[PDB]
Amino acid sequence: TTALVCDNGSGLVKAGFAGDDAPRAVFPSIVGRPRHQGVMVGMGQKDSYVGDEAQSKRGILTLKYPIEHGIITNWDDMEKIWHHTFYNELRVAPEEHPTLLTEAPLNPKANREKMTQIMFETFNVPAMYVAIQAVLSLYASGRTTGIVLDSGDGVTHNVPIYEGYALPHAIMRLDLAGRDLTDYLMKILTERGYSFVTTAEREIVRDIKEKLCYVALDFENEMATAASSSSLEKSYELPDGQVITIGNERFRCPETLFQPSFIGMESAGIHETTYNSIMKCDIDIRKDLYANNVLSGGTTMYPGIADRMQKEITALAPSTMKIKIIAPPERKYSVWIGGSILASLSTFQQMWISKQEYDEAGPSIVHRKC
Amino acid sequence: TTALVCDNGSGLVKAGFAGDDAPRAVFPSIVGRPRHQGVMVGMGQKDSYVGDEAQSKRGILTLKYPIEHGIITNWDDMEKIWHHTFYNELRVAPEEHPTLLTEAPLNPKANREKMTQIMFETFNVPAMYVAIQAVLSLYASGRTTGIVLDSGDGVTHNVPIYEGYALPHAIMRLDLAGRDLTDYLMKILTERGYSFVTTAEREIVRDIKEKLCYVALDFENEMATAASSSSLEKSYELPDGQVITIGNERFRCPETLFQPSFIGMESAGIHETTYNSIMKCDIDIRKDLYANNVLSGGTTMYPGIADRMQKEITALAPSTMKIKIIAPPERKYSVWIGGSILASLSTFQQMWISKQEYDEAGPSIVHRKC
Amino acid sequence: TTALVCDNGSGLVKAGFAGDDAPRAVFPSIVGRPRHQGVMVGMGQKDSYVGDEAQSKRGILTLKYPIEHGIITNWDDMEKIWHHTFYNELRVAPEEHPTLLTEAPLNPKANREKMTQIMFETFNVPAMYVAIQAVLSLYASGRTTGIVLDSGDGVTHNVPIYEGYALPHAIMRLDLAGRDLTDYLMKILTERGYSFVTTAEREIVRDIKEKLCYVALDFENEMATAASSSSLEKSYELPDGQVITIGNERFRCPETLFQPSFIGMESAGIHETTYNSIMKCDIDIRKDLYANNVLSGGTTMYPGIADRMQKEITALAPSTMKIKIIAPPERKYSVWIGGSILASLSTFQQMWISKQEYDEAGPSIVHRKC
Amino acid sequence: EKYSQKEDKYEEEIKVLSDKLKEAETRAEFAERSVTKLEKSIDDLEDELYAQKLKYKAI
Amino acid sequence: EKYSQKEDKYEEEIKVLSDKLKEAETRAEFAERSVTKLEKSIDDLEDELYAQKLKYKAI
Ligand SMILES: Nc1ncnc2c1ncn2[C@@H]1O[C@H](COP(=O)(O)OP(=O)(O)O)[C@@H](O)[C@H]1O
Ligand SMILES: Nc1ncnc2c1ncn2[C@@H]1O[C@H](COP(=O)(O)OP(=O)(O)O)[C@@H](O)[C@H]1O
Ligand SMILES: Nc1ncnc2c1ncn2[C@@H]1O[C@H](COP(=O)(O)OP(=O)(O)O)[C@@H](O)[C@H]1O
Repeated sequence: TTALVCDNGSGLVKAGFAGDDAPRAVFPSIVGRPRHQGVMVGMGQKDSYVGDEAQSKRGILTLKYPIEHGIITNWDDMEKIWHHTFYNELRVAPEEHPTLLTEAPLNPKANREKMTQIMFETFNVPAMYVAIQAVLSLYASGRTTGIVLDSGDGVTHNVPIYEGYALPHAIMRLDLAGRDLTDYLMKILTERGYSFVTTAEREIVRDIKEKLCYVALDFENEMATAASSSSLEKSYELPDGQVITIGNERFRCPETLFQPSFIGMESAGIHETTYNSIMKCDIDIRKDLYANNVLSGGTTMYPGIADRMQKEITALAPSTMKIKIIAPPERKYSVWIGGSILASLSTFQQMWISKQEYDEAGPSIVHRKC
Repeated sequence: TTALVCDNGSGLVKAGFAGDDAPRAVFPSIVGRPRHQGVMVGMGQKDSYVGDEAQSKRGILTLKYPIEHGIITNWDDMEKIWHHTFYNELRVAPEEHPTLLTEAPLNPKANREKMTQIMFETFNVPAMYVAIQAVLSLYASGRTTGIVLDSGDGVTHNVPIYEGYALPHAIMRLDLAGRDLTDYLMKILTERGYSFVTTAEREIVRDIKEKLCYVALDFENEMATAASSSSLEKSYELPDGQVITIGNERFRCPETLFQPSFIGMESAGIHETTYNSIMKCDIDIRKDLYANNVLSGGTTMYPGIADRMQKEITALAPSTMKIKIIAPPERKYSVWIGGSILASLSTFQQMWISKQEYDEAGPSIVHRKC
Repeated sequence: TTALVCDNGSGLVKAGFAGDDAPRAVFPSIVGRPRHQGVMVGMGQKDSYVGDEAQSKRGILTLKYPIEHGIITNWDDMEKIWHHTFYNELRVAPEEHPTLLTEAPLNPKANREKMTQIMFETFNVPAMYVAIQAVLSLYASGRTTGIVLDSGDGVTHNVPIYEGYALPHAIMRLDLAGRDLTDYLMKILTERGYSFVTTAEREIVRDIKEKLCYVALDFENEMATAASSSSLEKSYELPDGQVITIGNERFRCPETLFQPSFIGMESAGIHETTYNSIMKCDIDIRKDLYANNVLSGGTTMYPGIADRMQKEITALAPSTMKIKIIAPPERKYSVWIGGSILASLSTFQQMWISKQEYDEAGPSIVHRKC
Repeated sequence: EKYSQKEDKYEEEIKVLSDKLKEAETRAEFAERSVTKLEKSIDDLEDELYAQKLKYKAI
Repeated sequence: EKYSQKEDKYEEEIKVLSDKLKEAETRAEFAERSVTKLEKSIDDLEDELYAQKLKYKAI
């Protein structure tokens, strides 16, 4: 029987069937609840909307993401989202499909334990499994060696792999991603007069970020140029008219990935954490790591991020080794694509956590062997 | 058992049975008392006349409205009017029918408390309910989303609704309506020589207003045109002969709705308060509010009011939105029509305020739950 | 040569000389223009009245605040107010005094640019400077560490300071203040019968708010108590007689600061935003932030606001740290007091923006270095 | 009117004094609950230290 | 007359509530020093218990 792949992430649910080429369902990981009164007797008021139905009733709801930084912090809402994904989007019975869930590295054990307990109890899946997003991204890239930088909506992390062997001591997890860039942009837009405070307005600002922002190859003279002329200004149109124009914000927003001090964080930029995770590996494999930087996730989709990353890592690394940033055009779905590939492998069909194994060993089976 | 709908209003009582298409009884909400002597012994002098009986004998009576600005300010007269409505117009027994009264938003609590106390005590209705006029108007318009501008005889108010959710912080209530226009016309007709000071003469002027007045699309050039030629002059015949002719008064009277400074008020015109109530709503729903302006009430019946409204709001809103003024031809009875629809819904039969709930909770039950 | 301190604010201008203990001039930041006709030939009709002269001719004027939410939205009226402040209230020549203006954090750049351009051009100040109201409030409190809560007439904002270092990523700005409470009270008073719609009537309602309103320690049982007895009712006398009495409105008005949903806002109460701004700072300084909550501004003057704030933050924070709310008895002028202390410092005399620097760098010098 | 304003300042003092009275009463009750908690905790600590003393003197 | 009697009632409420605030704050601070010494006792108990754990892990 076929299996399900359910890459959760903190900003977008991506589900589908093991074997396909792309996720069948892609919708926001949002649960909305009404704020206002409700006066039309007989309108049939739902209690809560999920997915992109909550995105269309956006104006009257207060939206909540049940996953904050890769960690599930509201389990009822996560159960609602999974129920939606299984029944309304994929239209299957979870009792007839092994499920391949996905998780970021270096996050609490209770996350996986509760995940597998929820699956086996309130969905009665025949089997399940929890992979690491970076490994699946490597599968999708068609490699067995490289340092993959995954940057979604909640968490950025590097995982260096060599010949299919992981270097767990060199895994470096950073905690700024798309959502912190959205918040920084909401803050920077105030200095032009635009004010976005609501959750719905946060979605509007996320769309502005996805449409107008880009990474500057050289931040300082780009700033000077934006101050000199006005050729960098684009115009966006809110969903009530009200055209707005932004200038240097376009590249001041994603620059936070390379200077996390803009949001008051002490960490280093993604280029420097990548270089550090490389230099934490054995001296023999880093020459091959330098040439297999695999970008993944949505936050790595800005125009000009590959060139800036290559420039920075080249300036850091020795002047001989060949830096090579691999950025596929569909890198936003690499985790799901690799998950489908993995779940389709014949030799993988022994790694599932059968229901009987759980019935014996409790929820703690998940990190014991799998 | 069928239910009654009793849209009260401050200038006209519209009553009927829940399920009909139009109110069964429509008469003025007025109470007259004789002022003169009375000499013919045995003529059978009544103490007071109500409804449109007081309208035909108005030559010898002094007329009084028991509702000033949506607020009932004479509870004995209002009890007389309700007694008339039940026994002489509808010819039913109030002890056998739930009654759906109606009220304007943002008016004192004692109004609804006294309404329900009067009903339950001096009429012994089995149950009752007090709705909001704008919600019922939206029911009758066949929508669940829109900003409805209701304008009757006493009060003008906007209520924005979205997907059946009210935005009670954006409700705006204005206190000029048909009656203030009637008074302004009584004051403007003096500058041609005609003098109406009596209450009966106020009724005559109300009829002049309902027959000869219209809203000018462009006030200034219309003024200049009326000054240039004399093609705008119509003639009216009072009920004793004495033809009168009015000129620019025809459009100077309803223009007060768009320039409330003419009667010395500080507010903004109905177009501007509509735009403000829209701009007080969440940025996502106002594009759908812009295209569902639902006019209601008698004061919105002037010829050319929809076009002036659309011109003004279009000039105020962004140049991309589609402003649509929805003005049905029967918009004078939308509140009653919607009230009948509402009282006919099967899911509504649990929202009544039963006699027993009142007996347990006092008159405060009305707003406390319902 | 002495310097001037000109804390503008959206509701009250407070000006004076650097070095005093209290502002010399405190008047409403308002500009009135006559509505009505004007008949007595020779009365010397002024075009517009400013300050508290517009407050005594209030009955015939239409008042306008030139500052909406900390942002100057009418630059001609703001220039009128500044001209008044300099010449008729302080009675000085602006060409002989550096000027210390004040601004709220996180508001557009054009505000400060236009402010400094106005000063240097149409007043020819020798130098100027634009401070942040929270820093000055801390100066006046006699501290170098704390999280202030400044809440004036237009904007409420927290700024956490430690050892004289600001945490700009933890600054949280909120947009409900005295004016939104005044409007909410104007709305809540209608449900008891009283109707205030004019701008003058808004001033009357502001005075009612300043005299009769307080913050309930526990909102729910306070509500139940006001419903049970009638010992919470006070009486107020409008300036024509006409005594009015209010009950639970007294504490329902300022409760909006703790439940901003009453006016249809999605934000959190001031206690929750204070706690969030604390929890956004480094784990080492927040124990010292918990014990230095500095209240400032007029809107923090309600009776019982410090007690409610302490109760709420205590319920939110861990059960070991000591919550101290520092509410001085003169907290309404802390920004001005701190501004005078700052402008009087010897080591500050190098931070002024001399006129020559502006002549060289344009109005952009302001946020460039100062 | 002088009597009026004196009565007003009086009722102002009354209101603020009663507010701080209720706050302080809740504070006192919470402090007493805290005393109870500390008695319980010192009891548990005594028990555990005594058990460890028993074992140590035994060995 | 009503102002005189209302001001007298306000005065007696002032006095009673003032003395009550006095006694309440005193009993509060005294119970709080009690709390303080109980916390210090918790500290001493935990330290001596740690010492006994040390002796047990040694022998
Ligand atoms: N074209 C784009 N350009 C820049 N950023 C994008 C783009 N598309 C998505 N993003 C960012 O990526 C985030 C979603 O990425 P995704 O890979 O779905 O994260 P997750 O896997 O955690 O759901 C969004 O928050 C958005 O800010
Ligand atoms: N055809 C018309 N043209 C202009 N005004 C009208 C017309 N018909 C009624 N009116 C005005 O509408 C008012 C009555 O409207 P209505 O909706 O019945 O008010 P209410 O709901 O308060 O009873 C009258 O005061 C009258 O001036
Ligand atoms: N004693 C008081 N009690 C409650 N509110 C007050 C009091 N005094 C002033 N206010 C409110 O504070 C506002 C003015 O505060 P202020 O600090 O002057 O604002 P700004 O700093 O913006 O000028 C007014 O809108 C008023 O509603």
